[PDB]
Amino acid sequence: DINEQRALIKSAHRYISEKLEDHFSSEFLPKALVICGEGLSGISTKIADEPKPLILSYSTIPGFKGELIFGYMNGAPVVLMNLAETVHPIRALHLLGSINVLIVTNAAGGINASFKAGDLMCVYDHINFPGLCGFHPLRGANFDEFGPRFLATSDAYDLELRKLLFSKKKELNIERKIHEGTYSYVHGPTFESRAESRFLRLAGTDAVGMSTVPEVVTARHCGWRVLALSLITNECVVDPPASAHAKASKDVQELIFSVVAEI
Amino acid sequence: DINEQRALIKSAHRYISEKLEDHFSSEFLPKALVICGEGLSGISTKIADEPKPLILSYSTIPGFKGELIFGYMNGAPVVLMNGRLHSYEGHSLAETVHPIRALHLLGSINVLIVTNAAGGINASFKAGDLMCVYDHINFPGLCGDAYDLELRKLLFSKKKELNIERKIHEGTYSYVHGPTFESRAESRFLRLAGTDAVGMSTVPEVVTARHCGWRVLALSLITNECVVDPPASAHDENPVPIQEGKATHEEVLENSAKASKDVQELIFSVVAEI
Amino acid sequence: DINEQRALIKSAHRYISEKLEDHFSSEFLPKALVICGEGLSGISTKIADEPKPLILSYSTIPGFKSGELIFGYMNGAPVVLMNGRLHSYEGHSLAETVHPIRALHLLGSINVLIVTNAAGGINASFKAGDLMCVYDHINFPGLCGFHPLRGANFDEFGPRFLATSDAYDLELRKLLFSKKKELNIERKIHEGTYSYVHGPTFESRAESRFLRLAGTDAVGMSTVPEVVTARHCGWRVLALSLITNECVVDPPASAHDENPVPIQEGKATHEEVLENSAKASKDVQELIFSVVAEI
Ligand SMILES: Nc1nc2c(CN3C[C@H](CO)[C@@H](O)C3)c[nH]c2c(=O)[nH]1
Ligand SMILES: Nc1nc2c(CN3C[C@H](CO)[C@@H](O)C3)c[nH]c2c(=O)[nH]1
Repeated sequence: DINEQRALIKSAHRYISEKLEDHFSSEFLPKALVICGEGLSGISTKIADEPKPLILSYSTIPGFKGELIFGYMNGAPVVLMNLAETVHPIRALHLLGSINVLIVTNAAGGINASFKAGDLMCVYDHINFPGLCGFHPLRGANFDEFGPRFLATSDAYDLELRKLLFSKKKELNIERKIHEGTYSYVHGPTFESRAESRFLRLAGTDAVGMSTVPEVVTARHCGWRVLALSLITNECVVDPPASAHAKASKDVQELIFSVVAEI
Repeated sequence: DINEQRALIKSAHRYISEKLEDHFSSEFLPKALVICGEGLSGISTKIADEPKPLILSYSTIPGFKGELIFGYMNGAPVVLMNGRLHSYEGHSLAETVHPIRALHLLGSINVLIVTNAAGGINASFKAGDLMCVYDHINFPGLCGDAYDLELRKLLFSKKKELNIERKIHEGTYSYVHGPTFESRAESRFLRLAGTDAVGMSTVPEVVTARHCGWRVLALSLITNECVVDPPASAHDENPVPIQEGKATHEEVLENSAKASKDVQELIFSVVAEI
Repeated sequence: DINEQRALIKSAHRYISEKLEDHFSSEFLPKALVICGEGLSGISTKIADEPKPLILSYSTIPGFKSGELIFGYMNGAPVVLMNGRLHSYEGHSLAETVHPIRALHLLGSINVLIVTNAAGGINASFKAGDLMCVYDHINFPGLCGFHPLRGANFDEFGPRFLATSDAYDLELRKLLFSKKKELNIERKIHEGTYSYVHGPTFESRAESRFLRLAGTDAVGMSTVPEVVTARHCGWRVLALSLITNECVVDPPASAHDENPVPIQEGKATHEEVLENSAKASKDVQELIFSVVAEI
């Protein structure tokens, strides 16, 4: 089972390595992988027209099940992504020997009382609720060539990358609020109850969603640095029920566009 | 797979719709489904003996893994689900909610009335109280407006009109997988999470009923107070035995049966104004 | 499937029952199952060389998914040792990880489970090197559907619905502290609540903070599914955790911190767990050696 998993990752890398060589005149060794969140696929527009970026549909990459975009962004070579199957790409791209940072954005509901729709949250910690229970990207035989059997997550979110994100906001004069908080991963509907939202808040949750965390864990297992940004799309209602008696994408675009330059 | 799953739902509806036409001279279009939990099978007697009710066994209905009772209750056409399926039995969440989807294809049901036993997490609850659910926590669903306010006002008005002295709390129901009863720390955790009562059922049916567009009224029978005190320490010279006050299935059964009569009358009054 | 599980259970029992009769001139009726954590394999040394102990590899036992069962006498008492355990993060089902308990139960002699593990310290007063006698647990994955009793009930072993507020026998814990005093062991043995999480990641800061407010004193990746299964069989349970590290719970350094603490500082490692488990192993082996003689 892991053997077929291994070959599918090698097959996917073999394909991507070949197309890169055939496409780019210079050896394209991307320093970053950018996971464009829900409604943040415009980031591909900030890719440079010269050299001509390479676009690979997932349909043509072995093992994959969406497109991969290999180009330059503010001068830096990057990859764009527009449970072991959702993290098969990170392992495949890792075999290029060049990526050392994952930048992942997402939409997230606000659980911290001080958050409002439109605010941003720079993720500096997470709660992987399915991972605690048995829905884990690392469950099963360990990929020894990639990382250790037991991986620490208390160092998941690189401090220097977050300090860089905040400097690029002040430089870009972006007024939008950006917080620093914990992101809770639930495999549960945004249709969370008010009691569920309340439990999450007291559980130590600042923003909540259904993404990012499995990719963060897989990247950290591969040794990459991780920078994670959340767009607070709504404020989760946490009050008890009645008793019977589109602009922020631009800011996220420019913030990343600046950050990738100094990676 | 969803296609072969959709065929079973359609197959179940075709079966049930066929039997209703054969059995009832007049068209039978039930307005509410009543899922009877632990010890609420006495509601079957509140079904009018005329017109003669139709009884369908699960083994005979396609897709079902207990019996369906179709009849009139306080003048209203209803379906009784005698015997529910539980996730702790190994079944998938889809199998446990397939009956709701099959019955939804009749186009007439618009209310789910569901009861179940529950352990009391709210410290002021006692065995014998009921809890009108107005919110829930779906623990298996997450880490792995739903309760119609007017039906809740209807329930309390029917308690006052029937002069039922039994307490009826309003609070949050926590759905956990079971089949273990909670350890002391788990209950203390559920309490600080905002739990009022905890059970091993109901929330999947509620979520499926809301998906079908049904109004939902959920009533929890508090059969026991969850043990929350830390256990006896090995340094205690006068320790409370760790077995003291432990939950049992027998306690759940007995306390459910004692509250059945009040619950049956409460539902009997509710369906008439549904 | 339960019928497939039963045949597997009876098949493993018939296998073990046979090799017990061929090997031991006397009838070998073990009274306790000892599950040895990682780094606690030294307990196999306290098994007497006479009568000759029997060793069955998991590879040969049907159902058992290198790990081995050691059948012998410890402090004169007949015991069975689970040298190495199965973990859910390896890809096994909880039913597979606790299948050995069911098979051994069919010998009709074991009424005590002694289970050891390593654990990170969530209780802030804990330190690496301390022991924690378990007197309660939090089975959060069980609350969320990952439960060893999920599926059709083994009606020949125990009830469909099982209380866990009485999971950790009181006399067995008093006996453990009695043996600590009797042996002049100076190591700290706390009493507290163990929390089972799936792994294989070590906890994030926020995850550990969630465990603390939830009532956790020590967090590990094993034990509870075996304890639940042993209780379902009607066994008494003594569980001993080894505090191998102090979970990092402080929030990570903020971007606005002028003098930030390195986020890697204090990070848990597997080397740290193995090495601290190895240092406290002798005390643990001798505690268990004394206890098995009085169950
Ligand atoms: N989790 C939980 N459920 C219940 C229930 C609900 N049902 C009680 C019945 C027998 O245990 C199962 O169908 C679950 C009553 N008391 C409790 C309790 O203390 N805890
Ligand atoms: N979850 C968790 N488990 C452990 C354990 C128990 N196991 C011991 C082994 C060492 O990495 C892993 O399987 C975890 C020791 N320390 C910790 C900790 O901090 N956390």
